Amino acid sequence: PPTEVIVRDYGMPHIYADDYLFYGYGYVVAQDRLFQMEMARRSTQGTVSEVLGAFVFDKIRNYWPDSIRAQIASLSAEDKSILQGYADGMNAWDKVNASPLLPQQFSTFGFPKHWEPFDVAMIFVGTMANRFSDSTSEDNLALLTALKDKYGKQQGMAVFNQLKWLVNPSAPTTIAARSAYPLKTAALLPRYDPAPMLDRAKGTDGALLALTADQNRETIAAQFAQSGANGLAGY
Amino acid sequence: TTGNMWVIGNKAQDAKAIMVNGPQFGWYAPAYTYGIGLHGAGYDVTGNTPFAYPGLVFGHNGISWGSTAGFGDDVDIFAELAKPGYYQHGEWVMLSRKETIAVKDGQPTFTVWRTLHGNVIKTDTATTAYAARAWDGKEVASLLAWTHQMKAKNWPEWTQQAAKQALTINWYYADVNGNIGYVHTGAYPDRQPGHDPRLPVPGTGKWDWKGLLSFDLNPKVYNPQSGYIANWNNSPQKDYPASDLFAFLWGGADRVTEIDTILDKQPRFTADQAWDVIRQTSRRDLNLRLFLPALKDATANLAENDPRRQLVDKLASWDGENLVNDDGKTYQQPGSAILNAWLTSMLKRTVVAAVPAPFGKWYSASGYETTQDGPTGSLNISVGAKILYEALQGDKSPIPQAVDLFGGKPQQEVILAALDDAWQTLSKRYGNDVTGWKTPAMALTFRANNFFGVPQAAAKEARHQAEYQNRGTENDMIVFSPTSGNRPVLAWDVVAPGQSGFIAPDGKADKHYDDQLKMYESFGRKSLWLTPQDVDEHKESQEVLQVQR
Ligand SMILES: [Ca+2]
Repeated sequence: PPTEVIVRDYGMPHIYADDYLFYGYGYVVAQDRLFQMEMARRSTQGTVSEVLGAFVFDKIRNYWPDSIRAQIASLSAEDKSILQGYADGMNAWDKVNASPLLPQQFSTFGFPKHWEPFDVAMIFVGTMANRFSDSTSEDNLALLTALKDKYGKQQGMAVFNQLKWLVNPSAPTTIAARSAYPLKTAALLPRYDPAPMLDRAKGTDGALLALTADQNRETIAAQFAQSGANGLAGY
Repeated sequence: TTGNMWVIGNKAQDAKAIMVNGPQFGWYAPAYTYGIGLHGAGYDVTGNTPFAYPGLVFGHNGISWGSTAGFGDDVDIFAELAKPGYYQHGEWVMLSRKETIAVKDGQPTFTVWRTLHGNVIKTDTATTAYAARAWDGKEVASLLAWTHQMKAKNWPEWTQQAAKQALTINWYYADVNGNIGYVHTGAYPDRQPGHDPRLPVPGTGKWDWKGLLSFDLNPKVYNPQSGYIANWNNSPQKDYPASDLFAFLWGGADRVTEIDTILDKQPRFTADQAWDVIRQTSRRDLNLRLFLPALKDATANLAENDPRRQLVDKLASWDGENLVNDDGKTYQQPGSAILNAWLTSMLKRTVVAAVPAPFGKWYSASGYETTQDGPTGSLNISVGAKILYEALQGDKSPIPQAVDLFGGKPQQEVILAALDDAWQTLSKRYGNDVTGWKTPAMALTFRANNFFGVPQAAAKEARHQAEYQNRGTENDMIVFSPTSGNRPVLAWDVVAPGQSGFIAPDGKADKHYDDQLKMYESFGRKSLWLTPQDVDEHKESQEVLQVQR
């Protein structure tokens, strides 16, 4: 039958279908991770405080959803089927709402709803793109401003190059040097008189702390000072 | 969001290729990644993928692939303004949307501003508005790129999907015939000459990006002569400039050497020895190799009864691997505690001293200190340590020492001063006999909160593991054309705590809520099945839906 679509192994599902395959995917995910996936949807879209109250973090809303809407709208029918099917798969597993199958966590936390292709896309874009491919601290200008106020304009900029070097030819590289990278304005900038990196804090369990703006800054400072890029305030 | 990989082509034993991937996004409950197999409609894949993306960030289709964090500068900040909501680009041009936030037990509003360069991060009124991602407008395409590459059966069909992937991500390639590859993928901006990428630029017109650098410029290698491709978020390639993140550097001090030194100690690797690297790197102290020459010769002239030498002799007699004792709360050797002390003192005297307060807090970290629940992600050489390392190298470093970190004094004097600090603080804590020192071992946790700090499970569901291990959130291995057996490809992985996160209203946990959690701790692994026989032969359940449409 053409309309037919699941086998499981340690619990790992395998999906069999002959076309909109991702419905199977969406289905098994909503069985295994419905709560985790719902709280990724709220996190990537900044709706966490709708159910959790300390998270007004929500102000995530670091992107332009109409861009992503429009990208989805201009997809080929086949590309769109991935997103449409995954969403419909998730929605079908309606069964939780018919027989609350409801993960305990929903009860504990006190609220699931259906999905769209946007939500699905947003799970990727909220994580891989808006979070992990978006690493900047150009915090750098505040460091530069202070460096110049201590050493002077010229020597400040020389010390900035000592701490955040532009390139370093002694660095180990995955591609051995035997190809190389062929591509081989700071004095036009105003002053930056608190570094934004201080307005990002999480506790030891990894939860958001709900501190005051002052306190938060003091905390971020304190833990970065202790643990660095690989600590609670790292990146 | 960091993480490691070693693909092995000439270097494989009893196979044609071995891909071992270990992405590091932190440890969570339920597991960060999700196992899935997809069969039909063009696909024929098995693997595991973060947040159950339609695309399998780690898998194989009978070629294999994986990813680490690229960390390229694909984002720049345009410094745009007391005509509100207008910016000058010789003319006064902002886009705004209004957002209201619903709140459960409280009261509901703000605006977000976008320029032609992008979203406005911050407005400094005393001066300016800062707003640019090389990948803007290509996010969904990047998703569908990760999906379509699953259907690729050779290097060309693969790379043309890599070139549609716009985010800064290392991709990796291996295939049945022993071919391996690497593409530091991503969209990147074609900048004006003079554009310093570490700092904002004016957004008045003259500094706009020209467009995007060609995919021809994205670092690539295919069947390199070393017979392998190793990475732990290090430089893809010579003269390749890093992301502008102040805490991020590609210097002479790099943890990927710890991988490289292993992959050169012997001519070939079995699938077992390749997997055994996760163990080795996991427990490897990352700073001993960097600073031990300097400590060795700074104390060469001291007597043995001198604590500062005693410490260094202890480090000199250490193989640089941390193993936790049976009590489960201490390390067999005090090496890391020693180096943590020394390194902390050294940074306080050098890099930090040279930086105006409060910015010295950016360079204070020795890269060891962590809270009770253990590290949030991987462990690395810290930005302070790396800078210090360049200064310890002196004229062997290509980096110009604008300010001397050693304050006119010789290295050996500052080194010895920090050892004296280290000894004072360590002799107070664990006492005056070094051979009795029981230093705290680092623990590991599967936090109930996702990386955003938002809960994805009940506080109770957090799982503990006595031994922190510097390794992938998950680990997967693919082995191609194994000499023994009937299968062309053999795959393994480990999704701890388990595949399921389900707890029934009565609080009954699913069978597969926790069954990989001891497996992870012991460097074990389960098999990944691809073929319809293998799948059916190991079926535990089977459901058939009719989907209309
Ligand atoms: Ca930049």
